[PDB]
Amino acid sequence: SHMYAPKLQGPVAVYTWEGNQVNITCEVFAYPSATISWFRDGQLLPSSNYSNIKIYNTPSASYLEVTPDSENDFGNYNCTAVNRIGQESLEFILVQADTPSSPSIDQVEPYSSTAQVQFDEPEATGGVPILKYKAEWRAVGEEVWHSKWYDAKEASMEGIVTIVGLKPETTYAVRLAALNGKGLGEISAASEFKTQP
Amino acid sequence: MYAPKLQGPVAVYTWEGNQVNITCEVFAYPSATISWFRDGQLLPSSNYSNIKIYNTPSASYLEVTPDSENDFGNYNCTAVNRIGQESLEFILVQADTPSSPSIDQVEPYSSTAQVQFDEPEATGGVPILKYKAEWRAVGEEVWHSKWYDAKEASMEGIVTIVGLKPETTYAVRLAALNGKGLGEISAASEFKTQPVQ
Repeated sequence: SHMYAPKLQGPVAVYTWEGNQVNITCEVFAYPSATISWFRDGQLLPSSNYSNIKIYNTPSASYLEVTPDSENDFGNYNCTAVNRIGQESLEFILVQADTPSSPSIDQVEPYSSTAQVQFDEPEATGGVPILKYKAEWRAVGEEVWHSKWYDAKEASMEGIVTIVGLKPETTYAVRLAALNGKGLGEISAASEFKTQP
Repeated sequence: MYAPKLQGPVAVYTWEGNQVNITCEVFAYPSATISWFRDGQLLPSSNYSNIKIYNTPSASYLEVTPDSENDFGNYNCTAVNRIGQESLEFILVQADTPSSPSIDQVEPYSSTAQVQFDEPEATGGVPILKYKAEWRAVGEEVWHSKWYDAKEASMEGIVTIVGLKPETTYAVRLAALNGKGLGEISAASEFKTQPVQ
């Protein structure tokens, strides 16, 4: 049967935030079967410098499970596979996610004691999924913000969050932020609207 | 706290008897539990010995070894935590062999020729492992052949054929091998070797 040097594939970049496990995928096709080693800065992993790492091997892929603790844990990692015929390496970048960019408020439609805030999702998730939205509102000329959190799926599927407990004939400012696993993102500018009588 | 959010490639490729992992990455707090389904059956099942589940903190992997055409198609990942539930569907695609390479040029010498080609437009979903070239003198019966690791063939998309006779017209054609098997043979390309002196 057909022998060949290992052929590797997997994503270019993998995103996470400090303290959060993520797996880097190294899929391998080789005959005869290959031995897979993971490297960073020339050393086999886990190493002294990169110690927050476990490897999960399966017949079709090796997974490097990395839990970054510091800035230095982000950067390039290498999967190398070796068999009788030769070797191949694939380089991955572990990227530090950002929090999301700001949602944009499109329109606010006030509905006695409530308001429907129509919004556009952040232009950038920061590399990991948006999990929730936070809305904050306050009557114009108050300092204290009221807030409510919304699941990101329900919110994004209609592009609306509904704000509640509003007083009639009152001008409010409302602003919106998106939360991903790393934390809360940039908060939108506040938009003003007035509730009905 | 939020209901689970799930991520992963929609389509996963393999051929009968070959294990592949379907990846379901999960973001949830509190931690979620992933369940897998195939044609309404909750896995693992005595009904499905060709399927193993490999869990890691950040992702569950369904290791499937298709034993028949009936094993391809949809698999569903679901995740549940205290807050809610999410599901993501995957398609396990049966890989094809590669489409045909295309021969662009042959640079002939006297007893050898360099054959330049474009790789198959479609790999069939699993990587190309090797190439097979075949060639035949215009008046002879046998197609001669040679195999090449795609690692070398793929560097320039050039392979060298050898054992040719001078001042002789040949056809050459090429096919690519992947894990599923040997793909479509290219259209033949005509060339003539240089004369002696």
